[PDB]
Amino acid sequence: TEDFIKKQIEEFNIGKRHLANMMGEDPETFTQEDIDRAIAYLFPSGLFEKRARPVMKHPEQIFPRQRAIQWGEDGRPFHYLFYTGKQSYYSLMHDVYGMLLNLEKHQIGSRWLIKEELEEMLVEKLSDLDYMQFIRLLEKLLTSQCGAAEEEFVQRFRRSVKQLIEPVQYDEQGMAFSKSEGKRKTAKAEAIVYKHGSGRIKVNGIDYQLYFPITQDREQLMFPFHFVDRLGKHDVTCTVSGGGRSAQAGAIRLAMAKALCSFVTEDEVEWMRQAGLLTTDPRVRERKKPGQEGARRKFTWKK
Amino acid sequence: KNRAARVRVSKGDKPVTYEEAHAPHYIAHRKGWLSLHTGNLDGEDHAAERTVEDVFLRKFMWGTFPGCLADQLVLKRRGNQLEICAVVLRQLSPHKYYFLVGYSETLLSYFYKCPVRLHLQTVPSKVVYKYL
Amino acid sequence: STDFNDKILNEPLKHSDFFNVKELFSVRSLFDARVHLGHKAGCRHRFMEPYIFGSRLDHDIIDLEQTATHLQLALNFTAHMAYRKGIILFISRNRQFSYLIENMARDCGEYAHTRYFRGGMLTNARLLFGPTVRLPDLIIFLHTLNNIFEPHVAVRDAAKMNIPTVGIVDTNCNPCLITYPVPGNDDSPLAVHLYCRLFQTAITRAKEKRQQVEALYRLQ
Amino acid sequence: AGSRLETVGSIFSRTRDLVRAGVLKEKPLWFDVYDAFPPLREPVFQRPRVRYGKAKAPIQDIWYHEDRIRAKFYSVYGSGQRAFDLFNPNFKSTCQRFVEKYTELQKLGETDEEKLFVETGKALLAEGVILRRVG
RNA sequence: AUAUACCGCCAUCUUCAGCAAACCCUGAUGAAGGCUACAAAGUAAGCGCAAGUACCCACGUAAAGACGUUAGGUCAAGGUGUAGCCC
Ligand SMILES: [Mg+2]
Ligand SMILES: [Mg+2]
Ligand SMILES: [Mg+2]
Ligand SMILES: [Mg+2]
Ligand SMILES: [Mg+2]
Ligand SMILES: [Mg+2]
Ligand SMILES: [Mg+2]
Repeated sequence: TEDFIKKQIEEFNIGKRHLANMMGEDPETFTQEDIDRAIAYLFPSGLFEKRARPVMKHPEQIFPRQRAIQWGEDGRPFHYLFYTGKQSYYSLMHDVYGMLLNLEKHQIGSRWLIKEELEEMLVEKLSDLDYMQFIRLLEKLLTSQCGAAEEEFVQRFRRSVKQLIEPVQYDEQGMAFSKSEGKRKTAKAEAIVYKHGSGRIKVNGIDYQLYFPITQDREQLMFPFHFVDRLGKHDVTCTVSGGGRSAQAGAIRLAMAKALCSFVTEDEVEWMRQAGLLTTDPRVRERKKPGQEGARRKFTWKK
Repeated sequence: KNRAARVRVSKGDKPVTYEEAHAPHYIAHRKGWLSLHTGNLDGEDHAAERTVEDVFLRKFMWGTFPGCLADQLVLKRRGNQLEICAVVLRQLSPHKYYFLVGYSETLLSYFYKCPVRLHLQTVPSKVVYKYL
Repeated sequence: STDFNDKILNEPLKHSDFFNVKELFSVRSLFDARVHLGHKAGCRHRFMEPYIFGSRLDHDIIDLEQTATHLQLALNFTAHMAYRKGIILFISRNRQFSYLIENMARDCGEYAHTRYFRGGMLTNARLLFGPTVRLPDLIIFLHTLNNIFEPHVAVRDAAKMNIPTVGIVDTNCNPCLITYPVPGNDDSPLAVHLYCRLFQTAITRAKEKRQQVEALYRLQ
Repeated sequence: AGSRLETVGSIFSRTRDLVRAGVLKEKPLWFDVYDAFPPLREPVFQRPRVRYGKAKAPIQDIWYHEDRIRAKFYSVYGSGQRAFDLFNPNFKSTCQRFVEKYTELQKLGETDEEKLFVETGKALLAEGVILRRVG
């Protein structure tokens, strides 16, 4: 109730002052971030679920929005649509319909809030079909040449919704290069690509044709440079650890592509991304499960 | 159907504390551990001894504060100090609470050769997290 | 308290037309609004025959004399309830007039339910709304039929809960359980507008007269 | 504890009976108004029936003497080109003008139906009405 | 000895999404049934699903998976009701 929440707010203010005193910080400039940090320090909980951890928040954030009593002492409800049982939702629908009637008489930046958001706004429980009806009505309003007078209302229900080029560094000898990293399965590769070079690729201090005697791996190394038409234009020094030959080749390919992004134009970078040369392959070995032969293989069924 | 440490649903008249309300798979996710010691860390020893001591302590406290424990004990081990944080009920007389606190501290200290403290937190009635 | 109630609540009950609702309409106004047009003779309801003047080329004609008498009674009842400060709830499932009826309710200070009548709004009211909720003291049906040409379940529920019901009953309606039936045309916008205006005017007159009488009594 | 037997008596009768019995301690707000100004019929639930034998609905078709003249006019000349304006309460169609002229001619003391019809047609032509026969 | 008395831990449908107390209504107040979104009697706390969480993402896999079915398995994990032996 309101009196309960008021008492809780008083308790929170007193406790916030106490916590500020405990941590030695200024009570006046003690913010919610400071309170959260202090509580996390004083009551360390490793529980994975953040909600299960200790919390000392404002009562407004803690307690759910309680709908106030909807009638007075005389018993008469306040809203003329009270007996619908969904007074807020139907009031909103009625207002939208009135706006649509007035409009009919006279004449990639945002989305529609979810049913949960609409329920939170209306402090009422809605249904999927009710939400769809309301969204259809709002869409009709949007299409019906809604001006500022209508757009100000409509926007209350709107919710707003490229590779990161590395900086080019310089070695001691003044040569420009770019450093990047990429992981494939268990293989991690750190690749340094120089702006100018004769196409040499030294992996772990070894020439690439020696490190990767497999034509498939050499082709994977080739794929990024060949794509952007820069074969023989760049020198590469790569260090790859972990995984097998193919995982290492893929990781080095990703690292080289990311490093070369610093030296290719933005259109070329986008083309590489579209070709999939900058995506980190998330496919990793799937854990074996108990009671079955492998990740998906099941034991031979015995009818 | 999994049965381990789950209080099965009922008509809504069964009160359950936070510990009971949560199934095993919520340990380290929504509920902590009722006994904290270094026995189970990597490279540490005496896990079996700590477990046996914990079991005996739980039984002994349950039988020594009958009908008083409002929730599971918490056994903390710091160095050789053993701290038993027990939530109890405000039914037994404070004289008997003090007598039993002193008794348990002394007896457990002599039995396990370690300083034992027993911290009682009293509540009017068992705290109900939800009604199952 | 005793004298206050005696002179406020029971004083208007001593007059045939305390709020003067008869002036709000005439048979000519109802005719001009087309209150006298019913459905085809095939859609006719057996209990609406007493109010049907005849059948003009298979189209029923509602006796506007009976409509005038019934409308007098219904408006007087509504005025007295509004004077007594009862809750008046306007029910209508005609989507063509949902907006109008809601606006009339808001303007006259009373309540409206023009939406899908969920089961139990009246019979299960204590559980749905709250144990202390106050149910409507009068229900005014601008369309006693739902959207499948069956009687509004609110009619049956209001009869169950002992809430008097004023109701516009067309020639295909069932006036058996409506306390104050007003035989008339509930499908013409003109007729519906006339009904809304009449009830709004009667309720506003009743409320303002209640305030005036209270002021007269309390100033002396 | 108002009785929820909407099929047994009317709300007024049930409320009155419960108040008499003492189940209802206080009369509901509307009881005094109802008792003062009751409806023309006590609202008692009645189950509807379908007429089966020789019973027929007492609704009588609304006919007037001028309906014969109207039918003859529409059969002889058709609807016409002057569209009805049903919004105007005093609107008069070509058929209605013909009916009025026929009625006054009958008042003049002519009985022959065909003679009245032809005379009315000629009179309307003189007045300036383009009575176009359908055949 | 009794899993055909059980607690305890589980298999199974479940590679499901339903189980639902408390009310209301319909059926002439029978067992029973309760939906149509341009809506026509259902409202529903709670449990589950979902969500949240672990692992490498918001994917995937784990985990979870209610009420019930098979007197399903286990008296041989232990405890335990009943019954039985005590040179
Ligand atoms: Mg399982
Ligand atoms: Mg109608
Ligand atoms: Mg079994
Ligand atoms: Mg699983
Ligand atoms: Mg889940
Ligand atoms: Mg068996
Ligand atoms: Mg067996």
